Amino acid sequence: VGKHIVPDKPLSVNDELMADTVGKYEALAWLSGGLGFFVGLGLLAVLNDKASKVPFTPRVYPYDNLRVELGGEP
Amino acid sequence: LEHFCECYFNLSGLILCPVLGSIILLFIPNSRIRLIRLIGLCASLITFLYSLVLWIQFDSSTAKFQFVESLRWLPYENINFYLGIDGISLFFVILTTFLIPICILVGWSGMRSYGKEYIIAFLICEFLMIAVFCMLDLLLFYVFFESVLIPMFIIIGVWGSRQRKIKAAYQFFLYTLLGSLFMLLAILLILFQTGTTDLQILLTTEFSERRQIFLWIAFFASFAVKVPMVPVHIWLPEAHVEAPTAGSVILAGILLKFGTYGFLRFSIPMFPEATLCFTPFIYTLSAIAIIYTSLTTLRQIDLKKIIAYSSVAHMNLVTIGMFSLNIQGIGGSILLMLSHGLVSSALFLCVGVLYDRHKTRLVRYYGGLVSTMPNFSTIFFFFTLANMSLPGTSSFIGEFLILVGAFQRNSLVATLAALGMILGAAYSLWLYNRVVSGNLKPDFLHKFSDLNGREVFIFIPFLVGLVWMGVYPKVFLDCMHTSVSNLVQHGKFH
Amino acid sequence: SRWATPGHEERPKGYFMNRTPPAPGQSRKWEDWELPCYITSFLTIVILGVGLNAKPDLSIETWAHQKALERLEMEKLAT
Amino acid sequence: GDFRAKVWSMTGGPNCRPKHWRRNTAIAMFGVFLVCIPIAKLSAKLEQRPHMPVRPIPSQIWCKNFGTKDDYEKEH
Amino acid sequence: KKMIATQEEMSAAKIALGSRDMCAHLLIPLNKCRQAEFYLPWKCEDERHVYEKCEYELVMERMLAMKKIREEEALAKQNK
Amino acid sequence: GFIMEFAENLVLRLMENPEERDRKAREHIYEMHERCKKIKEMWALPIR
Amino acid sequence: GGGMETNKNKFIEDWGSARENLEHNFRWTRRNFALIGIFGIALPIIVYKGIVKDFHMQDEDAGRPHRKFL
Amino acid sequence: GRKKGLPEFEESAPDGFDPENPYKDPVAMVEMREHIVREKWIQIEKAKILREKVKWCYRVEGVNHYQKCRHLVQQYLDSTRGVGWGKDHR
Ligand SMILES: CCCCCCCCCCCCCCCCCCCC(=O)O[C@H](COC(=O)CCCCCCCCCCCCCC)COP(=O)(O)OCCN
Repeated sequence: VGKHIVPDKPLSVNDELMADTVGKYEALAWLSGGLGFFVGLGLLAVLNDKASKVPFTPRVYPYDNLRVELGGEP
Repeated sequence: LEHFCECYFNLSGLILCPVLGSIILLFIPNSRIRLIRLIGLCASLITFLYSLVLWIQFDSSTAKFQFVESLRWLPYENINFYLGIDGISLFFVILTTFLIPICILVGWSGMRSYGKEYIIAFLICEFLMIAVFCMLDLLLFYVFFESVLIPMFIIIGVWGSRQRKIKAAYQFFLYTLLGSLFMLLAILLILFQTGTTDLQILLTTEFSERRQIFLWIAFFASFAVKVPMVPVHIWLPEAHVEAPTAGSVILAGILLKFGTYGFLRFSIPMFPEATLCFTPFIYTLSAIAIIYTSLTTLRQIDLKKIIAYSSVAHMNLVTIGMFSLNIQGIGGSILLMLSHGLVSSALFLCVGVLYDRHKTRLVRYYGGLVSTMPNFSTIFFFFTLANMSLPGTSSFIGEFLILVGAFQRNSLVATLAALGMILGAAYSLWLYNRVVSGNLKPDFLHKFSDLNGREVFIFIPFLVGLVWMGVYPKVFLDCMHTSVSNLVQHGKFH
Repeated sequence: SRWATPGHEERPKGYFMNRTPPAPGQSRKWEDWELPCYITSFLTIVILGVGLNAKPDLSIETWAHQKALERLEMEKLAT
Repeated sequence: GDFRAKVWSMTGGPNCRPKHWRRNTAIAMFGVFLVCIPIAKLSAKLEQRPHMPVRPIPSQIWCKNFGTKDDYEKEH
Repeated sequence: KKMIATQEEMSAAKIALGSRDMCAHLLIPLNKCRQAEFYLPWKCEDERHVYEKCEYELVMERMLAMKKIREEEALAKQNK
Repeated sequence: GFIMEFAENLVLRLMENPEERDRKAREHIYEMHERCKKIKEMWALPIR
Repeated sequence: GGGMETNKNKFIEDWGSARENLEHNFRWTRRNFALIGIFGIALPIIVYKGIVKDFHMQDEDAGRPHRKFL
Repeated sequence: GRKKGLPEFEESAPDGFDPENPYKDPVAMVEMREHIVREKWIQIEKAKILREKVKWCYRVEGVNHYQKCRHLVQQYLDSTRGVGWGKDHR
């Protein structure tokens, strides 16, 4: 807006293309820890084996579990 | 055998039109600038209307060649040459005839200094390129393709902007001539077997799997230079940037299509077994070209250099489509060839509009142009969207049909080719926003003019064609299906 | 007040295609390219819009569709 | 600003206040309605309603494609 | 609890396949009323209550069945 | 009279006769497959 | 003040011309050898082997021998 | 001039083509290629007609489509295996 800066020094090669307090690999490590939280929660859910404590038997539909209505051989 | 066609409008008269224009212009004094301008423009427009008529009389049910007519070189009649089109070459004739008047119109303002030589060169180019697209003979395809080198050389060298045009013209001529000589070698090897160069006969002869391998390589050496395929693509940025605006339009919109036309017209049907054997090779080369060239495009700082690199990625997608060897693949390859010929030409025209006023190609000088040139900004945005294959535009049809064709053969090649959707968006939007968006920089540019009437009119048919192919590609695909189907089936009988 | 008090632009800002208007009562002078290009555009519209809709439908799809119908009929009615 | 008053655009540029904007708005509304008439006719012609509605519906006044797809075996 | 609604009735009423259970003979009147009343929640209250009681009983029977199986898992464990 | 019926008739008059177009196509091949032998005999003529 | 032509900046033009003449700077260094070996030979070979395997995996999925190539 | 009407072709495969040696009668070879292309388009047009049946059965039968469309779905999927020039050879 105000006054675009007109260069007075030689431009670098990568000037067409040119997050402040944390480092690069440190940020990668923090984010990896954050995702390892999700991994640990998934492993905990595996260890929980909630599927083995379901409090009802599986549903059973009539007419041979709706075989014909689901596209089976009539 | 005289194969003279019944139709009144035929191919020979469409060949003769720009020739007669050039002869007439040879003799008119350079002082009569208005007469020269009008005569050239009218010859080109009449040729365009003639090609449109040729589209109406076209029969979209046959796999044969149409309007076939013959052309008799010696009284011995051993060597007699044929012209004819089909559903793969028709729209390329139309595109050539359409682009040439655009080229004459782009240089309308500077014609007082351009002279009649500019119009004569472009008319000669038109005659040679229409001939090339209309030839049913390998040897005349060769002769008419090499001939365009002379006027193209002159066009780049004389009316290019700066002294880099020297190197650009040298490289264009030498690369193209090397490829052409390779394909001459292939033509002679074929002739030694068959005793002929007539395309129709070669479509009905059987080549050994071994003889096919060698002949395919010798065709590939021309065509890959023409496409261009990596790593013989480096002549293209130099030549397409240093050329004048209309020269760039002809180079990108027509001349680039000759390699893919050669692949469609001679290599795939004449040597189907070699075509099968080389398919992984072609897939690899094209996928490497798309990724690497798109990423190079991302880091270019010159307007014309960005638009020129974009064409390498688009043509290698075309090659993937045509070597998929099915309806989606070949249909999409042809449609993308035509759409690219419109879109890249319009983009070169936009950059030329900017260069004629400001005389710089460096992106950093521009910026904030939306506030001084809103009409140019809107048109530039539209063609930027078309270059990203936005659905609704013509390029999306060909792009998606090619991805369909590739996926049915090899899912990996389709996956590598679909990465272009991400990279082309990136560079196209970055270019547009650095040129048009932001603030003005008055220390570089402070005086502006939006498009005049001539420039708006020039853009109108490109917009109409892009939208028309984008929303209703049936008009084109209906005239092509029989030819495409017979190309896909050639060499097999089940 | 923006809805009840008329605007102030008696004439719009800018000139369409950046051409200054002709002197009052006069007409703009057409450049040499205008008439040939406009006549070509009109002829293009007429030729395509009439001939494309007037040309026979010869597409392989249309011929095969009619052929497919009659073969499904000939096989359905007969066994 | 200052130079933008000399810049022509289709959308009108900044702070666009055409003097006759009310009459122009009315003309635009009449144009949109006229354009909408053929669109409505084509839509009514093209609509396909395989199922009779539970209660009468407005589209039954103008659309005559209710309960026509029952013999889908003959579709082509 | 035996199946009352036939296959023909459930197809004619267009029941979502997952609601073709033992309680469908009550779903049919409930859905007829729901359609007639624009699916208003203060409407169809008797039909909805009857259908939901049926579904609740179905779930309760599958809960008691699972309660029986889980007390034989323990029988196996204490006899091993 | 009607524009389109005239246009139908005009476009059909412009077009190749499909029967004749497909028949000269057969004569070229039949004549070229059996005509491809004459010239190759001259290339085998001894220079001595 | 006068003209639509851009007022050139010497550093911007130096940057552009340096971009246009990069080939004069190539030295066969260690980094360049690695970059050409990885991206100019190895990666294309890996992609080619991927495409071919894709066809061979299709071939064995259809109960057919491996299609010969190249 | 083209007479008015749809294009006409021979119903039959050309007499003169030998599948053992197809590069023996060039004219018959070209005619056989065109005939095969036409036959392939007839199979594509058949699969497209069967697709219109499925489309409408789904739409008309709603939640009963699984049991009502079953035969149409089977017919369409059989016609689509080895159709045109897609993922199936012959
Ligand atoms: C499976 C292989 C397929 C074919 C590939 C090509 C052939 C294989 C590779 C050959 C390698 C030859 C030996 C190279 C290593 C030795 C290095 C010695 C030291 C050295 O730096 O010598 C340089 C020699 O470079 C040279 O002589 C350059 C070496 C040749 C490079 C070949 C590049 C191939 C194309 C790349 C891909 C293109 C397409 C990508 C899509 C010159 O050193 P200096 O001191 O002059 O340096 C400038 C300093 N001021």
